[PDB]
Amino acid sequence: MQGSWSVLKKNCSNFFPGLLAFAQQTQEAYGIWLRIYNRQQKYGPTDFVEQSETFSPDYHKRFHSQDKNMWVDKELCTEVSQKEVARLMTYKLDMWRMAHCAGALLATGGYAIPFGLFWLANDTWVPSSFNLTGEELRAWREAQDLYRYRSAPSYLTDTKWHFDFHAYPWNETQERAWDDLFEKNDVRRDPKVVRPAAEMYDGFIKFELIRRKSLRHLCRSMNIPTFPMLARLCNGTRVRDYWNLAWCEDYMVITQRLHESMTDEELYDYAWRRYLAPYDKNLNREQLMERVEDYFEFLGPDFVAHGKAPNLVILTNYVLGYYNDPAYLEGDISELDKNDYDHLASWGKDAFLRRLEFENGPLRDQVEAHTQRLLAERAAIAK
Amino acid sequence: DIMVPSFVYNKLPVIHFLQEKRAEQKLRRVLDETYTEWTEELDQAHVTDAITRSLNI
Amino acid sequence: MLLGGFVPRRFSQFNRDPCWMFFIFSVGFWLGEYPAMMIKYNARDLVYDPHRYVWSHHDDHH
Amino acid sequence: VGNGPTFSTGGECMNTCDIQNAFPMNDRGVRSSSPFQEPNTAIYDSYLAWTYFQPMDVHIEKLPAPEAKYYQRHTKKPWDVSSTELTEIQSRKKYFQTLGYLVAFIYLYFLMPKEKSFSGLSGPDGHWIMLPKGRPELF
Amino acid sequence: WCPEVRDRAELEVDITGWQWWSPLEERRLLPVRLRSVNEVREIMSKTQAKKSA
Amino acid sequence: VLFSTYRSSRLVSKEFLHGPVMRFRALGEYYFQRAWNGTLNWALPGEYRLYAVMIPFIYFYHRWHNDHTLDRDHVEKAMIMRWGGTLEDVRKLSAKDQLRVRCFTDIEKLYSAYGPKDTYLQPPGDTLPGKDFYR
Amino acid sequence: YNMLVFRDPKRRPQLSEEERAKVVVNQAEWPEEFKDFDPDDPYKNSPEIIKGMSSWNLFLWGVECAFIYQFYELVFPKSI
Amino acid sequence: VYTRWKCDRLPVFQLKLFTQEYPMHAAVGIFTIIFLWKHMSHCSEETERKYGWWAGYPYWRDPIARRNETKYKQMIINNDVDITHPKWTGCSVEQLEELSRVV
Ligand SMILES: CCCCCCCCCCCCCCCCCC(=O)OC[C@H](COP(=O)([O-])OCC(O)COP(=O)([O-])OC[C@@H](COC(=O)CCCCCCCCCCCCCCCCC)OC(=O)CCCCCCCCCCCCCCCCC)OC(=O)CCCCCCCCCCCCCCCCC
Ligand SMILES: CCCCCCCCCCCCCCCCCC(=O)OC[C@H](COP(=O)([O-])OCC(O)COP(=O)([O-])OC[C@@H](COC(=O)CCCCCCCCCCCCCCCCC)OC(=O)CCCCCCCCCCCCCCCCC)OC(=O)CCCCCCCCCCCCCCCCC
Ligand SMILES: CCCCCCCCCCCCCCCCCC(=O)OC[C@H](COP(=O)([O-])OCC(O)COP(=O)([O-])OC[C@@H](COC(=O)CCCCCCCCCCCCCCCCC)OC(=O)CCCCCCCCCCCCCCCCC)OC(=O)CCCCCCCCCCCCCCCCC
Ligand SMILES: CCCCCCCCCCCCCCCCCC(=O)OC[C@H](COP(=O)([O-])OCC(O)COP(=O)([O-])OC[C@@H](COC(=O)CCCCCCCCCCCCCCCCC)OC(=O)CCCCCCCCCCCCCCCCC)OC(=O)CCCCCCCCCCCCCCCCC
Ligand SMILES: CCCCCCCCCCCCCCCCCC(=O)OC[C@H](COP(=O)([O-])OCC(O)COP(=O)([O-])OC[C@@H](COC(=O)CCCCCCCCCCCCCCCCC)OC(=O)CCCCCCCCCCCCCCCCC)OC(=O)CCCCCCCCCCCCCCCCC
Ligand SMILES: CCCCCCCCCCCCCCCCCC(=O)OC[C@H](COP(=O)([O-])OCC[N+](C)(C)C)OC(=O)CCCCCCCCCCCCCCCCC
Ligand SMILES: CCCCCCCC/C=C/CCCCCCCC(=O)OC[C@H](COP(=O)(O)OCCN)OC(=O)CCCCCCC/C=C/CCCCCCCC
Ligand SMILES: CCCCCCCCCCCCO[C@@H]1O[C@H](CO)[C@@H](O[C@H]2O[C@H](CO)[C@@H](O)[C@H](O)[C@H]2O)[C@H](O)[C@H]1O
Repeated sequence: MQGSWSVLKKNCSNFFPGLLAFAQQTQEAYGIWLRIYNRQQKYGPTDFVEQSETFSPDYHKRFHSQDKNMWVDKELCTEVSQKEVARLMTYKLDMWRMAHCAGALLATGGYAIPFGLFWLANDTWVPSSFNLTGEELRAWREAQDLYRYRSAPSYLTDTKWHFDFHAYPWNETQERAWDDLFEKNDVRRDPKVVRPAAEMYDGFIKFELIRRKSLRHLCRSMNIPTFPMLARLCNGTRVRDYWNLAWCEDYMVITQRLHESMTDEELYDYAWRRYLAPYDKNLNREQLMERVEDYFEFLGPDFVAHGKAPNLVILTNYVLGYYNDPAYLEGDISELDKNDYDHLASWGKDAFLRRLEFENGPLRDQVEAHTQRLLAERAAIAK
Repeated sequence: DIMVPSFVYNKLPVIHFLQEKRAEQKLRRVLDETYTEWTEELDQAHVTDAITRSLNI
Repeated sequence: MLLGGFVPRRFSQFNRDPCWMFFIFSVGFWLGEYPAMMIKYNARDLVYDPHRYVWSHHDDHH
Repeated sequence: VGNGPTFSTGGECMNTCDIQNAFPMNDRGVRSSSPFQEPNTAIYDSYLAWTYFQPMDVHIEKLPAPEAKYYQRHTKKPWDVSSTELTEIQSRKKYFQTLGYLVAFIYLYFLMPKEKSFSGLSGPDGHWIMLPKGRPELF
Repeated sequence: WCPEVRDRAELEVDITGWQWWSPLEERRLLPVRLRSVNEVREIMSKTQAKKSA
Repeated sequence: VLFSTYRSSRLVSKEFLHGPVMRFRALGEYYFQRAWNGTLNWALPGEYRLYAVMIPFIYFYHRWHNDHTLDRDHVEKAMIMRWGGTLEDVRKLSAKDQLRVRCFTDIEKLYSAYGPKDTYLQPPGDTLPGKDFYR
Repeated sequence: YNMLVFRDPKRRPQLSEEERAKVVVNQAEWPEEFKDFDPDDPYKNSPEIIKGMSSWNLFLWGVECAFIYQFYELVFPKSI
Repeated sequence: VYTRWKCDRLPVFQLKLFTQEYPMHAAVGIFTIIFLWKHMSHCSEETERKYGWWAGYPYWRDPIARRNETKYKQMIINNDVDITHPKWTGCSVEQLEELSRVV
């Protein structure tokens, strides 16, 4: 979304109340995260707590491993509720953006003020706390959805093009899953058909081998600030933490069937944090429930059985596929009755163009026959 | 202005061909899933036979 | 890449396309400048500069 | 028929290119120069072979106009710029750039004198800049 | 008027996908074609047998 | 907020200077947008007429620049050094004398390394002025 | 044929001998520019761009331009 | 859909290209530019005379001397420099007057 004066006024008016609300949310989220971190350190697996090293097979660069460095706390409901987890995730996003802004301010002293003016003129990178009314929150959500639309297609195309150019599926079912994975949101994708793509891509690329450019595109699509990007293991850590929290909340909801009892707005927010339900689509409860059930089905029974989610890259592609709107087409079909090269009519045809028209026109067969006969006669005379 | 446009232009034909093939594949899958369901219903001769028995004939 | 275009069969056809007309004009300039140089620089009345031994580029660059 | 161009080929022969399958083949066995179907496609043999398509007046059974609902997609975004609009913008920009470059070329190759001439009749001999001013303590 | 092709090409190029040939995807999709009536009959018979069993 | 980062933010109307732009594009497209105009890395086109037209024009303007701007400096230096060492001394001569001197310079250029060396080496016993004539 | 390095393109035949032999040639329908068409000289009857302007005339024009370029200073010399 | 080359304006695309596509090359280029302007941005008067002129240095007017004369006149006039100061001359003003009367 582009900046505007109205949004600038809105953010300037709500700047200090927004900061105060952000501080209160910071205290609350610090408490929640302290609880979660204590539980992880106490009951977490040895590899997860010790931060086991997983190196790539080509350049031996360490990155988070989905199996080892990600752990689902099935018993987190005792200490932390679902709403607390959602609050923590939202605060994590807001805190990331605020931390980047504060780092810029500290680095550049008082020279960041005009850049701050640019920042407050757009809702893309402002915290949710700056919105004090429903309309402001709706506009902020619209800006976030616009950024997601802007970013996701690049990530999807990167993944699909790299895989298709450097590899092909093994069997027909994998082919169908791969083809249906990257369909536009206007059609409904069956998670059962699409799931094998996860194993296929695990064969191709895991979350531990994700490239830095693809990571940048993903972070753009997740409304995660990317500047300064730095090494790939920082925003990678952010992504891992966010999706670990999301998986814990998803396990809690699936086990306790909270989504059925979840209200309409809370359900919409829950889907939105999973990048499943844009607000501009004006989805009803039926569609939200369908998408959430499809997401749970894609996670698969193994998620509940052992807390193991499918490949994170494929999961991100699948969820972001809802932001891959059909390519725009505006204009009545009658426009196809016009002509594009009328301005050349005055130039006419030169000798070469006339020759080409004569040779390849409706008389082409006659000219070909005459030419071939003449050439044959000349060749016979030569011999 | 020059390079990216040229490579996009070079890409266009293959992508068009692949998308046409994909649409044909979708139509083929739609057609292949169609089966006529011939149902079997209880023959009325048995019903007539039961009626006769109920009459004590 | 030299794939196609109008190609006159002989000299007389160079007037069948404006581009080749300009080309033949340029060729005429090119080839006719040489006889002009022959006439001008081998003329009977042409005289070497008397002061040619006063200075030369050879002493300057040396 | 008109003199307008067609889908670009790049001076390539589609019967031997690495993506030949993407080009439909007509009855005569000549692959098209474009994804469209071409009945009168031909091949010319210069130093290298190249495919050509000659536009012609041909009638095609035109399916009736559908409804706007089934082909229009109103997913346009503020950042989105259509190919036609882009072509217009680039045409105008390149026209102005061409005029500017023409003026520059004329000035450079017919009016601009070369610096540091032996006779001093044309061009500058150079001069100093950034000289101190109003700083007596500097000396 | 063929927006899908345009978008895919532009995105592929913008993500460093300069190459214009996709042999693997073509190999996966080259032999695709609408089936004949007899093939449809055979497929329907197969489906009916599967459903019955 | 001050300036847009998107090219979609137009500064003019779509019909601004439409006609001249269409004429310019017609000039550009007529010879270039053809199947046989296959470029080699955008620099070498396939149309013969493009070569036939552009090579002579390039040579003509380059030669005009070289003759009227570059070699003129050497010619003027020769005239000045050989006829007083000052511009006024040369201007003291007539136009015909300057023409003679410049044509002799052209002769020297044409001879280069493949010609007689008496044009710059004074044979012993020659009566013409030497290098110290003006010193 | 060739003019220096520029070679005249030639259309590849598309019809087989059997089909070709069945083709009836009617030059009456052909344009006047291309009648008795010869692959070795297809532009023999092509019209001139300017009526009465021969190739030799343009060649002589260029030669005259060269002569002017080389001889003008001889007749109208200018001082330094 | 969004693409950097088609949607963004030229300066924005330039910054993106040289920051997230070819940043190392830009850094090396800046390093080399700094080196060139720090070690290869000077030309002595003798070097200019030898090679700095197309046809050769015109000693008959010595434009370098005129250029330096203009430079020094401008500096003296603008900065109000007393060129008769003993440090410039190495002798007192009275000695300078005595020399002027002598010669
Ligand atoms: C205006 C300010 C100007 C600032 C200038 C200063 C420089 C810039 C500042 C910082 C800029 C911000 C961005 C920095 C990069 C961020 C990288 C990143 O994303 O890291 C994530 C990463 C976090 O990810 P993680 O998963 O937690 O851990 C990484 C994984 O292990 C990763 O796992 P892995 O699988 O990748 O494991 C490999 C990993 C393992 O490494 C690590 O990641 C571990 C951390 C680094 C350890 C480095 C020290 C190693 C031991 C050194 C021993 C030296 C002994 C010498 C004894 C001498 C005795 C005489 O990498 C390595 O192996 C690399 C080792 C380093 C090799 C160094 C080679 C240098 C060659 C020199 C050639 C010659 C030079 C010229 C000649 C000199 C001599 C004359 O961060 C870190 O690990 C540490 C980040 C540290 C950032 C830099 C801090 C800068 C502090 C500056 C203070 C001074 C300021 C001066 C100001 C002056 C006035 C203006
Ligand atoms: C005055 C001197 C200034 C020096 C120059 C500075 C120049 C600017 C550079 C940037 C400096 C920092 C700017 C503020 C950032 C805000 C604090 C923060 O870390 O936020 C958390 C957050 C952590 O991100 P993350 O990815 O979630 O962390 C993953 C970890 O696994 C997270 O671990 P976890 O998963 O277990 O979760 C823990 C989480 C759990 O907690 C929570 O969730 C609760 C929330 C806690 C964080 C709240 C942050 C709030 C931020 C907004 C503040 C208000 C802004 C208001 C603005 C308007 C004001 C009018 O709690 C944390 O966030 C703790 C993080 C670790 C502490 C880092 C701070 C270390 C420095 C401070 C101590 C310095 C001592 C000096 C001693 C001197 C002795 C001589 O920070 C960021 O978003 C990262 C910074 C983004 C900008 C990076 C820019 C490049 C930096 C390069 C630095 C290279 C070295 C320096 C030399 C530079 C030369 C070129
Ligand atoms: C009070 C407030 C509260 C307190 C403070 C709180 C903290 C605030 C600070 C933190 C805020 C963070 C968030 C900021 C968000 C907004 C950022 C932004 O700018 O967005 C674009 C923003 C518009 O954003 P938007 O419309 O909302 O669209 C956002 C979209 O989402 C589009 O989004 P996008 O992602 O597509 O856009 C991103 C775009 C952002 O960039 C841009 O969009 C470009 C912006 C500039 C465009 C300028 C175009 C016009 C040029 C005009 C030229 C002059 C014309 C003639 C003037 C004549 C005057 C007489 O690209 C980048 O991100 C590129 C990043 C490049 C990083 C460069 C790093 C360099 C590192 C160097 C290498 C080091 C290596 C290591 C070496 C180590 C050695 C040891 O741009 C503008 O508004 C344009 C402003 C133009 C101003 C006028 C022209 C310049 C005037 C200069 C005056 C100089 C005066 C002094 C002269 C002295 C001479 C001696
Ligand atoms: C046709 C001609 C047109 C005109 C052309 C003009 C001529 C240009 C010629 C050259 C152009 C190419 C130059 C390339 C250089 C090499 C770049 C390179 O190697 O980068 C590697 C690498 C590439 O960056 P990346 O993170 O991988 O991704 C870059 C993408 O653009 C990230 O993209 P993304 O999509 O992933 O993220 C988008 C979004 C994502 O959103 C976010 O990230 C959220 C918002 C983040 C806000 C910023 C957070 C910063 C946190 C602290 C960073 C560390 C600070 C270190 C300490 C301070 C050092 C100064 O981020 C933004 O929107 C960024 C907004 C930044 C706006 C400012 C851009 C520059 C405009 C000019 C302003 C300055 C003018 C000074 C000169 C005039 C003075 C009168 O750079 C870095 O790692 C970034 C380090 C940044 C350090 C701070 C800047 C150091 C440079 C000196 C600053 C001097 C400030 C002076 C202030 C005023 C004094 C009077
Ligand atoms: C308000 C501006 C900002 C003010 C300051 C702000 C605060 C500080 C900022 C950061 C300072 C960094 C300090 C040094 C860090 C380490 C590097 C180092 O060793 O530096 C050596 C030296 C600095 O000296 P120093 O170490 O501070 O100590 C003094 C020593 O005593 C000297 O000892 P030395 O032996 O090294 O001395 C030799 C010479 C050494 O000087 C050099 O070698 C000069 C090198 C210049 C590098 C420029 C980098 C950017 C290039 C971009 C790409 C250009 C492509 C090619 C384009 C060609 C056609 C234009 O030193 C100098 O005299 C330094 C003068 C530097 C003047 C900088 C002027 C930049 C003009 C850029 C024009 C761009 C035109 C684009 C037009 C496009 C239109 C469409 O050079 C530099 O640092 C060069 C980079 C300076 C960057 C400044 C910040 C960005 C630019 C702001 C001004 C923009 C003006 C635009 C005008 C447009 C007109 C149309
Ligand atoms: C007729 C004679 C002909 C001679 C010809 C000789 C060959 C000439 C070839 C020229 C063309 C090819 C050039 C190739 C490139 C060469 C590059 C090169 O050598 O550059 C070296 C030079 C060295 O610079 P320097 O010469 O100023 O070195 C300073 C050293 N002291 C102070 C001891 C004198 O690089 C530069 O000039 C650029 C310096 C600025 C940019 C780098 C800054 C960061 C430095 C980091 C380390 C130190 C700081 C601490 C860390 C950072 C903290 C923030
Ligand atoms: C930000 C300024 C705050 C203070 C108020 C200054 C007002 C000065 C008087 C201005 C009168 C003329 C205004 C004409 C309309 C200007 C519109 C404009 O700014 O558009 C920017 C437009 C580019 O737009 P895009 O990026 O393509 O897309 C825009 C949509 N996002 O820029 C232009 O075309 C240049 C227009 C320049 C207009 C003059 C601006 C003068 C600003 C001076 C500020 C300094 C203070 C002046 C005080 C004056 C006191 C009498
Ligand atoms: C400038 C620096 C800013 C830093 C900002 C971040 C600070 C974060 C502080 C977190 C403190 C957590 O507090 C710490 O938790 C761990 C894990 O439960 C406890 O750890 C305890 O239980 C674990 C798990 O059984 C044991 O492995 C450990 O031996 C034992 O000490 C510590 O006893 C406690 O001190």
